[PDB]
Amino acid sequence: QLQQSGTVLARPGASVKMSCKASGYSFTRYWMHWIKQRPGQGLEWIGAIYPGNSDTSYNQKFEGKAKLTAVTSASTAYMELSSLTHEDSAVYYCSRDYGYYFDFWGQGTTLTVSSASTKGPSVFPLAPSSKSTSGGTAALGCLVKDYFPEPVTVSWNSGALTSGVHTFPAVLQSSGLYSLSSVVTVPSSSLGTQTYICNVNHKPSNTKVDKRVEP
Amino acid sequence: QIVSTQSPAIMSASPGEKVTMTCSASSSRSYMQWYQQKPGTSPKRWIYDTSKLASGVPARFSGSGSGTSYSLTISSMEAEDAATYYCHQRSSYTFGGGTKLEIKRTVAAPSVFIFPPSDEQLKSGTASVVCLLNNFYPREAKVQWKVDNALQSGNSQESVTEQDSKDSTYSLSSTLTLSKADYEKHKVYACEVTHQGLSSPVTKSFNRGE
Repeated sequence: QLQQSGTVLARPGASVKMSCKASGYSFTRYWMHWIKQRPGQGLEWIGAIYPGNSDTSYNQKFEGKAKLTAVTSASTAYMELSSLTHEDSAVYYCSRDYGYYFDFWGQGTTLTVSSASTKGPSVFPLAPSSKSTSGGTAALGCLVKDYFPEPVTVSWNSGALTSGVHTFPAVLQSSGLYSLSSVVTVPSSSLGTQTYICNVNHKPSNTKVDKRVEP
Repeated sequence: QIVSTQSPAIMSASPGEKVTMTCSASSSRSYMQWYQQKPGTSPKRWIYDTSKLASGVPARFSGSGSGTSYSLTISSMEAEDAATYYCHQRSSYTFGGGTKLEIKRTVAAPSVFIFPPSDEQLKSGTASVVCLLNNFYPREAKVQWKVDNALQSGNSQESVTEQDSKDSTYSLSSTLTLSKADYEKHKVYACEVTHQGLSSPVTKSFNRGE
């Protein structure tokens, strides 16, 4: 098990330190690797550490920037990155080097680098419009607008509704604030008898709102 | 330092088809490995030492190659195999760009819904009009907004889902954002959709008063 750290937000110029805690195997016998993944690009190798000896191998591109340490008695490899620029916004994985393949990998830590400030979302009902009657299928949704940072969690009827739900990827507007839509498809008839509520929770703001979407 | 180039970068394939993806090593390298990643998970060990499949990798996958060209072939494409495939080499620790593999299915024309601004958004002075193209294939769809039957440019954004798991269709939303002032100057808001599975483009409209 390689349990990595939480989502990390940061301003340009700053620095960040993110852990990768290991369990099971004997931490000192295996090099720990750190790979960067940035949307629209592949996987980039940053470097590795041998915690038994602390010798390290760095990719040239990250030499002045990343630093790999390992507090051996605590089974936690670390990595700080320095002078964060917009291009370090990405997902960082640590993975164990078994020898000829990376075999385990931690879930990722997302770092967002931006000058922008936390903003909770405004939630707006996208009321059962189009085909609502003459269709047999009606679509309803919530518009989760102007929030920063990612992520937001939208769910319908406290989880009691899954079928037909399409929550779309957040898009980032000119203002550097994101917005998304969660839309659900229901049979036109249900509109008179059910109540559709979407539940939006944005934790970096501690925003939890529920919205009825009535036709 | 060894640069790996993968081709194709996107590939659609019907289940039962045979796919083959390349990863070419710029400088002759001894062993090639291959990782698979599905949306929202870490890479998984798939092929290693040019052709040994790891433990779990079903019989249909197959590494092959020497020096500068390696390949991953799937014999009978299955629906569960759609993912991005990256090849990896151990001297520079480089990886190649990925080959996303999607499943081909039959053309399915979008249902288009359109939604007017809620009142709550309007009191706060902005107006977002959403147009939804629901469950379709291929992913290529073209959505044009017209306000008082005149085309709009530069003030919409769209987001597309990743291919549905049991269905294989995409969904796309396009949002037009206006100030309340601008919204109120115009009357007919229409979403025009062009897509393969449509003999003529669907338009869906609402009129601001009505």
